[PDB]
Amino acid sequence: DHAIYTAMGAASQTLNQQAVTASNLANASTPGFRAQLNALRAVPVDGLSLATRTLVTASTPGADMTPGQLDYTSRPLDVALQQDGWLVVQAADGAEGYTRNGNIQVGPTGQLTIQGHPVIGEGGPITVPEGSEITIAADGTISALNPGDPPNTVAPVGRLKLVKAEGNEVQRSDDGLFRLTAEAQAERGAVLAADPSIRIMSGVLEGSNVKPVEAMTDMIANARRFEMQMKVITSVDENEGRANQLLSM
Amino acid sequence: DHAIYTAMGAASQTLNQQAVTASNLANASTPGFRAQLNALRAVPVDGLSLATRTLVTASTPGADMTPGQLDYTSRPLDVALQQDGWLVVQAADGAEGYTRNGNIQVGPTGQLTIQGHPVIGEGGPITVPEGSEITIAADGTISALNPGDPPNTVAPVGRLKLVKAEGNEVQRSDDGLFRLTAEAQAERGAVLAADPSIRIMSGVLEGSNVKPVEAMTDMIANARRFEMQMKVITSVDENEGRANQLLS
Amino acid sequence: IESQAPEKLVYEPGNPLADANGYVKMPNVDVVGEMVNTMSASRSYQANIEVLNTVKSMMLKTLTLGQ
Amino acid sequence: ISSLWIAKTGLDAQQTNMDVIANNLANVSTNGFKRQRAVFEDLLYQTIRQPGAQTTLPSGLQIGTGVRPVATERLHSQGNLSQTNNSKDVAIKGQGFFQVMLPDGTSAYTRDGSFQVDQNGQLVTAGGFQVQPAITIPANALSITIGRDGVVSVTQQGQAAPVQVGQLNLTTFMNDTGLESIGENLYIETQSSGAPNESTPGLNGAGLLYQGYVETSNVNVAEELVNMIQVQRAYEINSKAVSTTDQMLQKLTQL
Amino acid sequence: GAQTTLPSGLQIGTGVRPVATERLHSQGNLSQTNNSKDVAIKGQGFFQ
Amino acid sequence: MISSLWIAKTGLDAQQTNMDVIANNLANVSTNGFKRQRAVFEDLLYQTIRQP
Amino acid sequence: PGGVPGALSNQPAPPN
Repeated sequence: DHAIYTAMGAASQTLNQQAVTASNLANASTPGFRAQLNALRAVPVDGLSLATRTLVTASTPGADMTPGQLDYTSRPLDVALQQDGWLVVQAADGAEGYTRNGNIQVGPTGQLTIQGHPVIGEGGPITVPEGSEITIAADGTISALNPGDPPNTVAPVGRLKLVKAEGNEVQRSDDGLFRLTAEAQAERGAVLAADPSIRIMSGVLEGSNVKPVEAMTDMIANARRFEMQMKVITSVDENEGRANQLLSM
Repeated sequence: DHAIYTAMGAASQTLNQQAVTASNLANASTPGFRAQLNALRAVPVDGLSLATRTLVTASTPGADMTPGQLDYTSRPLDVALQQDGWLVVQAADGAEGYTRNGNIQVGPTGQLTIQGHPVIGEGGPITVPEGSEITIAADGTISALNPGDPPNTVAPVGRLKLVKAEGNEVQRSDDGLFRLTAEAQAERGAVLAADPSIRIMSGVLEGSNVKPVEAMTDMIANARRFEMQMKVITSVDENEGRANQLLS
Repeated sequence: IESQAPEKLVYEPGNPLADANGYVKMPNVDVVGEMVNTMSASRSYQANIEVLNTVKSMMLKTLTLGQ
Repeated sequence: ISSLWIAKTGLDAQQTNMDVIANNLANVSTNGFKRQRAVFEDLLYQTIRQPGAQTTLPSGLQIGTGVRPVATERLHSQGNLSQTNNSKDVAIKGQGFFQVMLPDGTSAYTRDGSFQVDQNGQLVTAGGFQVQPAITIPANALSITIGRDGVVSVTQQGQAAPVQVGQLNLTTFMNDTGLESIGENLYIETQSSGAPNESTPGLNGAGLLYQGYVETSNVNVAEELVNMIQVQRAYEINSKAVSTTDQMLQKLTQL
Repeated sequence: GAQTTLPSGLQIGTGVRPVATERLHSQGNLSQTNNSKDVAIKGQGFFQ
Repeated sequence: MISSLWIAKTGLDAQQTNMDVIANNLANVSTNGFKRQRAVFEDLLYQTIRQP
Repeated sequence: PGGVPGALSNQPAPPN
């Protein structure tokens, strides 16, 4: 009878896992997207005898940090980072978040934002003189020229805070930004120091890293795994009827 | 014995939702159309002991005010409004109605109509001189030039009444025209004055705004939900049979 | 009791029920779990009915003891 | 089901990105059109079970909720110049906007440099809207010259010295990305790109004026086709995802 | 009902019908046929 | 409903009008005192999506 | 006071 609670579980989690893959497919054009990885874990039920029932639960072990797409938009603010490199922004809850989105937007005040979250320099959030052409160098240095002024007056205003972190050291937060994990925070501190070896390319924008072949194969496997769970559920339901009829007379 | 009625309510309201979606899809070519939204509300039955029964009721919460795609037709009388803007016509029952259909037609007597409903201007319904060539400006102004006359003698005749109203202030009537809700009527008055901030484009007709993706997803969801409700009905139908036939 | 699983969130900023962030809360009902619950409840119902019938038959036969 | 609800968000977002692509392609012949670019963001990630207490794999389940477009942005990247011997057409060299007056009385800002003198002088746009700061051209004009610094000089008969008319002032904003596109080749100051700064061309960052040239559309063509191909393939992938969840539920419901 | 929440109320449509098909009276182009019997109209007028 | 079709239709119509104007300009090279025509294409109204 | 049995009295009725 309780076999139905095994297969049904794999029927439920297959949906949950699908709800991951579909999400990855919904953000195929999202700038600076790190695809969520999905994996099924077999949790055994230990009890009194003949260890025989082993349920399955669908978990997401981090995300995929393989670099995303690389299109060339002739925009001096679009920036792309080298592999295992992150841009630093100020999160919604006054915290520190890391991202791969390089679509920096200059607010009317001249304060730089990425997705509405102001970008962070060595002096905190980076501000720029109002209405000035901005060019970002290959190491995060930012140069501002007031239009009409001669180019000899090009002066640097700040530097982007670029950090280095592997896929195991970072955890995706519910607002879409990555933060240091507990383990990584244990040895690297709450605030990541700037890495001077990170190289940043201006004038290109990094896309998503969702792989279509992996997603399509996973969806096919999910469908053809559910069907089997539905067959086992039907078999157990059919079996229970007789057993119930056994109780007569 | 009463879970069958819960499942039957779910299946019937799924049929109603499917009917709404099919009616929306049938008007994919209707000029200036607003799709009807659908939502399943849950009604919890309030008895004394365990409210373990909650039923489903289909609902249509207003309509969709997202503009559709403008077809450019080289005709001066087909007009398209700004986003969240409405043309005013005199309704079927001598009342006022609002619409997006900018397909303004003229009659032999010269009066402007939309779907046969005369259009309402500042001074009442707008009437154009018989058999004149008509141009509509970008703010509702209407100019009329008699055929075979110098274009210099063209002169404005009236101004269309263009209003601004959101989905919360607008409810669809049974004749296809949109009207003010009572809560919006209490605040903005019985009749809406002309809004001068709305720009109107002449020579472009607004189509329907039904989204095929949402419609197809809704149809798939309706089918699957109906199958699940039928399974629940079948499961309840066997148990009651056995129970009575045996415990007698 | 209301299940404590987190409510699902759908991004419909035009919905009146959407909060400041634009997320509408939708129920956390698991379809597979509910289907399996219905099936298992039906089977338990039938088993209990069979038990009750057998017990009633046993007392009917007990009513004719010694005869 | 979560899958159908999300995949629907994905499909709708790719249709937006195609609508943006189609709008960019339809405006190839528009004068002074800035290309549109659509950026998307993932919605709130739902945490059902927190990561476990740690050689092995972590133990969490954070399924996302879909995707949503944030803000389609225009690249005020300068375009190219096309020669039209019409003396009334002027093109901007740099970041700047002409100020025009809407019929409601509020000021709009445009970059299309095609102007015409109407029946009462006054340089107006092709739609007839008046082009502040008002430029009246006399009927005795033999040639109209719009200078580098926006000086409008008019030559007449029996007058060796050209009679001027006025200054064409350009409006400069501090975030040109932020203006609200009204539609009819007009931008308005949103909460962003506020404080419109009037300036005579050539100083305070205002661009120069070229008489007889019109700035062509910024839109690059190959980028649009590549984006269209990617949008179509992502749409097909999301359709295949919708197909999978439907079949899965068809087998569950046909239990 | 009498009115936060969503305005409850089941209102179901019926379908779509064609009302009338209209012709666009815009001046077409002229083609040259040297036949002297053929005439084209510049404006809104019909031969009776 | 489809949308991207009704935008590309306007694109095609604009290009057709441009080609008609170009053909008229080319056909009238031999006319005495003819003035070239240039068609000005310029976009329609933008729809604005709420951003909570 | 009885009433109509079945479908009519088991579907959510109008408020008034």
